[PDB]
Amino acid sequence: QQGGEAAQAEAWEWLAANQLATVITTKESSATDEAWRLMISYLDKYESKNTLYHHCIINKLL
Amino acid sequence: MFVARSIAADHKDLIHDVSFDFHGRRMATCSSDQSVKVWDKSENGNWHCTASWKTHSGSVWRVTWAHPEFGQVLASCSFDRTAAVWEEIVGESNDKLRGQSHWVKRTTLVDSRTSVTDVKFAPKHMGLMLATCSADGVVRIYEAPDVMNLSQWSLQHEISCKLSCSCISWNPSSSRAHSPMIAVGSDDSSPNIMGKVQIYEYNENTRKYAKAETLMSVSDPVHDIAFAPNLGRSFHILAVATKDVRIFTMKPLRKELSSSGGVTKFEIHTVAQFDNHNSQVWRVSWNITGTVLASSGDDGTVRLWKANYMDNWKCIGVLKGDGNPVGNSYQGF
Amino acid sequence: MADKFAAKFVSHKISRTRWRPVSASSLQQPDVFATGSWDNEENKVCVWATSDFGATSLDEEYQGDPKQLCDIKHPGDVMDMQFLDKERIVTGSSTGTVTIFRHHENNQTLSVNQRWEQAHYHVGSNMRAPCTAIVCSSPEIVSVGEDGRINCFRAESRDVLRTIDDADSSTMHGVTFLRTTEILTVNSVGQLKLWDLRKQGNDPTQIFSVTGERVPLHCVDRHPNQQHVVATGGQDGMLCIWDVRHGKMPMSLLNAHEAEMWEVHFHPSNPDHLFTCSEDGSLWHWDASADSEKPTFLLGGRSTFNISRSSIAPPNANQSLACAWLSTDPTKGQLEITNLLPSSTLSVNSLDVLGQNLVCGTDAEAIYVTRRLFS
Repeated sequence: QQGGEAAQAEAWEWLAANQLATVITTKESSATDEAWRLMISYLDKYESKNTLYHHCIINKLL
Repeated sequence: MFVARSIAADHKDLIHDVSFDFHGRRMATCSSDQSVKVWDKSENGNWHCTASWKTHSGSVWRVTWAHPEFGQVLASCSFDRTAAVWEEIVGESNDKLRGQSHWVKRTTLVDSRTSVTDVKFAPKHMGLMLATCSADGVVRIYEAPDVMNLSQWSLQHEISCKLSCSCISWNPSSSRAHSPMIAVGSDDSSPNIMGKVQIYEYNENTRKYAKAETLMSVSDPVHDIAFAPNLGRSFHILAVATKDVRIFTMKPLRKELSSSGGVTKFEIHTVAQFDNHNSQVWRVSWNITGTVLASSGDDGTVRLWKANYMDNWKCIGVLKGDGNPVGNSYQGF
Repeated sequence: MADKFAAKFVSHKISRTRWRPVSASSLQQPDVFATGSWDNEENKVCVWATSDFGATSLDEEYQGDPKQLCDIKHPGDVMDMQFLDKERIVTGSSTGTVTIFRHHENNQTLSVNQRWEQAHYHVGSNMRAPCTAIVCSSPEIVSVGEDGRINCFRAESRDVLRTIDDADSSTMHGVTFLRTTEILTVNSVGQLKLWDLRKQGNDPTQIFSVTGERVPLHCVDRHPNQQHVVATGGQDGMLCIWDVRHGKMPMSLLNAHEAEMWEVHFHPSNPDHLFTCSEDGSLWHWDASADSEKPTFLLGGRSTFNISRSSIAPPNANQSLACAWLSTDPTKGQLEITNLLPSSTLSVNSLDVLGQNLVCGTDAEAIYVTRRLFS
């Protein structure tokens, strides 16, 4: 989020290693949307009944 | 040169709008008859009642078509607190056979409990969204992810637009260095309130719409609001319809260097203001090239305004639905 | 040089080649294509596949190959065969029968759908006749023949929907769209005739012939730079160009040859280059302008006697140049047709050009193709 073109270009190197390809992107794939959908997927698969990890990321954000 | 009849279609009620194909030949009438009538201009041109099916409850004010890359899909609004979505799907493989057609509600956005004052799809360059506004002062912003995945609709965004929403407008945008904006004309009545029209932008780093502007000047319930088609036009213009006619030019004078977004520095001129309709002006309709504007009001007349080589503006047509307009006209200085 | 050809000795005679369509609008070579027999082993229609474009195809002989897929045999020669849509096929029979298939590319078969068993015929002898030209704009279908009848059909019917008969009809050579529902032909009298699909009657709808050596015009086509201006070729060797949708007038009378223009066809990637095929014993690529001062496709080919690739350009400072198009008075000169003969070739009866790509099947028992028409 703080970086830019070099950041997203490098980040794709490990986004591919995390293997996300499904779902159409608009106006070409952007690492931002890539990470957002990645985290959403991590959520919807591993779902704790108490928003534990919601809290975790929120607190790192703060 | 087509003489006018008062004879109307079999709609036993007020006819609200008619929507035409963004690729041609196809039209449809929406009315208070609650039945949506799809007409098709034949090769001879004869348009006949090719389809008619119920779509809503209450007065179905507006039908909006979407380009077939959206699918052959349509939105519609009525007194049902919701917005209905129909794509026409047919059977079989169209090679030299034409099977049976069928109207499909992909979705209907419940839109909380608020009456959809306006609703329409989203522009190409920003992905495929759709916007709904209501007299709640709240604008809901729904999303369909994938191409075969149409029926599903998730409120991607919402913009709270102070007074009750009446008329909405998308900003044309086709540059990555440009941003999508929305103008909102309010039909609430408050002479006190200036800026009855509110303007929001997508600041991309914030990932979010902020208020770009208001028209601190406007205290008149806005009938309709209409961006001028501006994509090669290096600034923007706005047509604003109430009892009078407002035309504004918005030029990026400062685009910021490290503080862009929130508000960006634009000169706004009231480059035109007219009461020539001599009555309340309901709608202004743009030419798709963004060079022509039509204007109608209660007197059932339409005045037709263009820009010159000084870009200033003249009425080049005056069309009467309460009478018979006169012929040609041309002039210079 | 001009991108030499791949020649595949197919050991087969060719009459009709027509791209397998996908309608709408796209640039690729239809890899799939249906072929009507000149005489392959019998008269038949075969399915054939071509490794499109120099990209992903420089192999399977030298520069690609078409391959036989299946075939089904057909009474009466396939003089003409046009496609209603992606896989519905309409061919004329020398038996005077209109034949429509639905192709099965996956099953590699052709389905015998619809037959108008009845067609153009001779009177006073009670003999059958083939069809001169089929016209396919989906799904409306037009047929025209030697005797001069008019055969108007909606798709999918085994009985005549209409045959316009006249107190005046003649032999017909070539047809073309003028508009969506307007049609022109060149005839065997030196006759330019017009019709509208909706309005017809008795005796030809419109008839034309004028000064300028009216000769039996054999081939007509609408330009790859515009349709309502068309070009026709006939006996005299002069090409006649016209602008219509209800009235004729000459763009040009180009003295492009001294003898019959049997068939002419149009360059897609170059809306101003042409090709001509002729069973006078030759086949020419036609090019704008003349002279060897520009790359000569006037004597190009013929194995030896080759000449092309000459150029010079004025910088427009103190230099001036003028050409023929800038004159509007009729009777222009030759415009660069080159006949080509690799080592030996027989009657080439079908050819196709898509972009700068070209295919052609022949009576030379082989196929000739090029990726590029120039260099």
